[PDB]
Amino acid sequence: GSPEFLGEEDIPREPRRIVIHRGSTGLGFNIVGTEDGEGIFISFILAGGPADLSGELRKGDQILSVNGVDLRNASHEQAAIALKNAGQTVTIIAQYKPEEYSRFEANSRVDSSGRIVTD
Amino acid sequence: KNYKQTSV
Repeated sequence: GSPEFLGEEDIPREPRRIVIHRGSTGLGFNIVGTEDGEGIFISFILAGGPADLSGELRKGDQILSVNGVDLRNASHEQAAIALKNAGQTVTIIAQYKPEEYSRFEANSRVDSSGRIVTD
Repeated sequence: KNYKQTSV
Protein backbone atom coordinates (compact mmCIF):
# COMPACT_ATOMS: atom_id res chain seq x y z
CA GLY A 1 0.00 0.00 0.00
CA SER A 2 0.84 3.68 -0.01
CA PRO A 3 2.77 5.01 3.03
CA GLU A 4 0.37 5.87 5.88
CA PHE A 5 2.31 6.20 9.13
CA LEU A 6 4.77 8.95 8.48
CA GLY A 7 7.84 10.39 10.14
CA GLU A 8 7.94 9.19 13.72
CA GLU A 9 4.28 8.24 13.85
CA ASP A 10 4.16 4.88 15.59
CA ILE A 11 3.50 1.90 13.36
CA PRO A 12 0.34 0.12 14.61
CA ARG A 13 1.07 -3.12 16.41
CA GLU A 14 -2.42 -4.65 16.45
CA PRO A 15 -3.40 -7.36 13.97
CA ARG A 16 -4.79 -6.22 10.62
CA ARG A 17 -6.73 -7.89 7.86
CA ILE A 18 -5.29 -7.59 4.34
CA VAL A 19 -7.11 -8.92 1.29
CA ILE A 20 -5.03 -9.35 -1.85
CA HIS A 21 -6.57 -10.16 -5.21
CA ARG A 22 -3.81 -11.67 -7.33
CA GLY A 23 -5.53 -14.01 -9.77
CA SER A 24 -3.01 -16.66 -10.83
CA THR A 25 0.18 -14.64 -10.20
CA GLY A 26 2.58 -14.48 -7.25
CA LEU A 27 1.77 -12.41 -4.18
CA GLY A 28 4.97 -10.41 -4.55
CA PHE A 29 6.63 -10.78 -1.17
CA ASN A 30 9.16 -12.96 0.59
CA ILE A 31 8.79 -14.83 3.84
CA VAL A 32 11.45 -15.84 6.37
CA GLY A 33 11.41 -18.14 9.25
CA THR A 34 13.50 -20.52 11.25
CA GLU A 35 12.06 -23.50 13.10
CA ASP A 36 8.48 -24.14 13.26
CA GLY A 37 6.84 -22.28 15.96
CA GLU A 38 9.22 -19.07 16.00
CA GLY A 39 7.04 -17.25 13.33
CA ILE A 40 6.77 -16.55 9.59
CA PHE A 41 7.73 -12.97 8.74
CA ILE A 42 7.65 -10.75 5.65
CA SER A 43 11.20 -9.84 4.72
CA PHE A 44 10.62 -8.06 1.40
CA ILE A 45 7.80 -6.66 -0.71
CA LEU A 46 8.25 -6.46 -4.45
CA ALA A 47 7.67 -3.05 -6.03
CA GLY A 48 4.56 -3.24 -8.19
CA GLY A 49 3.53 -6.74 -7.11
CA PRO A 50 0.06 -7.58 -5.79
CA ALA A 51 1.05 -7.14 -2.14
CA ASP A 52 2.48 -3.71 -2.91
CA LEU A 53 -0.58 -2.69 -4.90
CA SER A 54 -3.59 -4.52 -3.39
CA GLY A 55 -2.30 -4.93 0.20
CA GLU A 56 -1.11 -3.03 3.27
CA LEU A 57 1.85 -5.14 4.37
CA ARG A 58 5.36 -4.26 5.42
CA LYS A 59 8.74 -5.84 6.13
CA GLY A 60 8.58 -7.03 9.73
CA ASP A 61 4.98 -8.20 9.62
CA GLN A 62 4.31 -11.63 11.02
CA ILE A 63 1.80 -13.61 9.00
CA LEU A 64 -0.70 -14.88 11.59
CA SER A 65 -3.08 -16.61 9.16
CA VAL A 66 -3.93 -17.17 5.51
CA ASN A 67 -7.55 -17.72 4.50
CA GLY A 68 -8.29 -18.65 8.11
CA VAL A 69 -5.41 -21.12 8.36
CA ASP A 70 -3.29 -20.34 11.46
CA LEU A 71 0.38 -19.88 10.50
CA ARG A 72 1.68 -18.54 13.81
CA ASN A 73 3.46 -21.86 14.44
CA ALA A 74 3.91 -23.03 10.86
CA SER A 75 6.96 -24.57 9.29
CA HIS A 76 8.50 -22.51 6.54
CA GLU A 77 7.65 -24.88 3.66
CA GLN A 78 4.06 -25.40 4.79
CA ALA A 79 3.58 -21.62 5.16
CA ALA A 80 4.92 -21.12 1.62
CA ILE A 81 2.52 -23.85 0.37
CA ALA A 82 -0.41 -22.25 2.18
CA LEU A 83 0.32 -18.90 0.57
CA LYS A 84 1.00 -20.25 -2.93
CA ASN A 85 -2.16 -22.37 -2.89
CA ALA A 86 -4.45 -19.85 -1.19
CA GLY A 87 -6.29 -19.14 -4.43
CA GLN A 88 -7.00 -15.96 -6.32
CA THR A 89 -8.24 -14.06 -3.26
CA VAL A 90 -5.86 -14.15 -0.29
CA THR A 91 -6.97 -12.94 3.15
CA ILE A 92 -3.97 -12.41 5.42
CA ILE A 93 -4.05 -11.51 9.10
CA ALA A 94 -0.73 -9.79 9.79
CA GLN A 95 0.83 -8.23 12.84
CA TYR A 96 3.88 -5.97 12.97
CA LYS A 97 6.71 -7.61 14.98
CA PRO A 98 9.88 -5.67 14.17
CA GLU A 99 11.88 -6.82 17.20
CA GLU A 100 11.52 -10.46 16.17
CA TYR A 101 12.21 -9.67 12.54
CA SER A 102 15.31 -7.60 13.31
CA ARG A 103 17.11 -10.69 14.63
CA PHE A 104 17.25 -12.10 11.07
CA GLU A 105 18.90 -9.19 9.27
CA ALA A 106 22.53 -8.16 9.88
CA ASN A 107 23.19 -4.92 11.79
CA SER A 108 19.47 -4.27 12.26
CA ARG A 109 17.48 -2.82 15.09
CA VAL A 110 14.22 -1.11 15.93
CA ASP A 111 14.09 2.64 16.49
CA SER A 112 11.75 4.65 18.76
CA SER A 113 8.93 4.81 16.21
CA GLY A 114 9.03 1.06 15.70
CA ARG A 115 10.85 1.29 12.37
CA ILE A 116 13.43 -1.34 11.40
CA VAL A 117 16.81 0.34 10.79
CA THR A 118 19.85 -1.30 9.22
CA ASP A 119 23.23 0.23 9.90
CA LYS B 1 20.68 -20.45 11.39
CA ASN B 2 18.11 -22.97 10.17
CA TYR B 3 16.99 -19.79 8.46
CA LYS B 4 14.93 -20.05 5.27
CA GLN B 5 13.57 -17.53 2.79
CA THR B 6 11.04 -18.02 -0.04
CA SER B 7 9.24 -15.83 -2.59
CA VAL B 8 5.47 -16.19 -2.69
